[PDB]
Amino acid sequence: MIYLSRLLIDTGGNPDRPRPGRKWLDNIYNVHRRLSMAFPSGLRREQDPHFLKPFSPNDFQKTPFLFRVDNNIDGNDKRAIIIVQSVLEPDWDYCFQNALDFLAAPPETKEYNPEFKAGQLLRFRLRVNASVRRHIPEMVQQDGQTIETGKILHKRVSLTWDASSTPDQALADWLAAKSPKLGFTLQRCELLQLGWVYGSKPEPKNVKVKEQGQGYWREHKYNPLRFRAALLEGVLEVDDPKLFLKTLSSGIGKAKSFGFGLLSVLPI
Amino acid sequence: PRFVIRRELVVGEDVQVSRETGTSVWRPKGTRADYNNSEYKKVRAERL
Repeated sequence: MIYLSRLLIDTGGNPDRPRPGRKWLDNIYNVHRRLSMAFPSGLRREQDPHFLKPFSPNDFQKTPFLFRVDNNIDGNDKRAIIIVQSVLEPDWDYCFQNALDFLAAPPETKEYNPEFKAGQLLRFRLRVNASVRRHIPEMVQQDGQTIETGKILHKRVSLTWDASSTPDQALADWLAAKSPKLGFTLQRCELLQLGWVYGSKPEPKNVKVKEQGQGYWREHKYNPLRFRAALLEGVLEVDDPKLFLKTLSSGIGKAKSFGFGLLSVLPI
Repeated sequence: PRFVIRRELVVGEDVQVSRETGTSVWRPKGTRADYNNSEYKKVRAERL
């Protein structure tokens, strides 16, 4: 089965007070990690039920989940919504048992068994990673004069349109170039919000050999993480059954570990 | 019975004065670890 969840964050009120939940959302590595401890090891939940031990990546089960973050829900209060889709049952009472100030409402979970027929009108919302891998020459220095070096870089850059086409048309072309393999066809697709996402990540680096030996002394060094994001909403029609279900809970684009593929489907 | 005389010796010219060669007071250990020492920053970084 498929499991969907919702988390609510205030993100508002008095700006003069500490707001740890508001601070948690500025980094996407932290958001992904915080969703990632929501699944302990059969042994871990018997070892520390209080979640008061050092966190290591190896004592938690591995599952390729997908998530998206949304905003602007009114009702005289501001809210931030995290929607998590996974193939195992999340344990929301273990991830946030010492972090209740993050959220303005207790978490909720429900089952999801979506069964469809071919040729069905469906409403979808998706934020896509607009990236293309390209060949780039190497520019260095730029100390008032550009120095060229013959190395050609294979790097992942954003998709680029020309000067005479709208971004929505090029994004729709990029999505309809891919929709035959996933199992769907477009009729309409408009661009809502396009932008960048920054993240920072700890990475260990060696410094000095221990005098007593057995390892190093080490120091954390932090590496940037830049991605392109474009949020899209539209109406699609199904072309294959086990193929649309092959599209769901697997992803459509790249960077899925950092919340870049999630299909939210409504039968219109 | 025996015969006894008395003599005197002024210090500083034919007998020297040795140093203390030790510690008298005991006192407890050192609290107040310094937070600008290099070993502290190295251990803090490794623990992080």
